[PDB]
Amino acid sequence: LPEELVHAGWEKCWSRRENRPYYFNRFTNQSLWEMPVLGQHDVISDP
Repeated sequence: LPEELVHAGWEKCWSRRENRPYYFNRFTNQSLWEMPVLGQHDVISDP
């Protein structure tokens, strides 16, 4: 998890119920199981 993910609030942790590590967005309380993504892709914006 590079500063890119840590910026959004993502944080790797060990879920006891799942008995393994994963990802938890402390910002949206999200709970994934594999490194998430970010705006690293293209920028589809026309402000």
